[PDB]
Amino acid sequence: LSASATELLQDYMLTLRTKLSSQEIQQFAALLHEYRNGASIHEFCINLRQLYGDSRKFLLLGLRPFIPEKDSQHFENFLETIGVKDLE
Amino acid sequence: DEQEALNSIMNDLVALQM
Repeated sequence: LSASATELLQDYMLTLRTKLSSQEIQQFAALLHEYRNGASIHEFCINLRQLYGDSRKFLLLGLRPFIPEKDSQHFENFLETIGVKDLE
Repeated sequence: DEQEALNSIMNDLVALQM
């Protein structure tokens, strides 16, 4: 884990602490843990979208480097599809 | 439990790379 990845991780955790409610933190922890234990990237994206909707764009963009290589393309397609990079 | 959830999140984020 590089120094830059370390920085990104710290930044992400801080942003989570600043932005999310206890409930949101619990839900994200749950769905992320499910994905970590072997659940599909598809279900991960569904759960993320159900959690954030069109909001929390920063937190979705920040996940991209963390997505495993084999699931990265699906995640990018997801972000592009739901319009995370589209402000208006 | 919120702190534990945060620790879980960080741990899982690291684990996805390992």
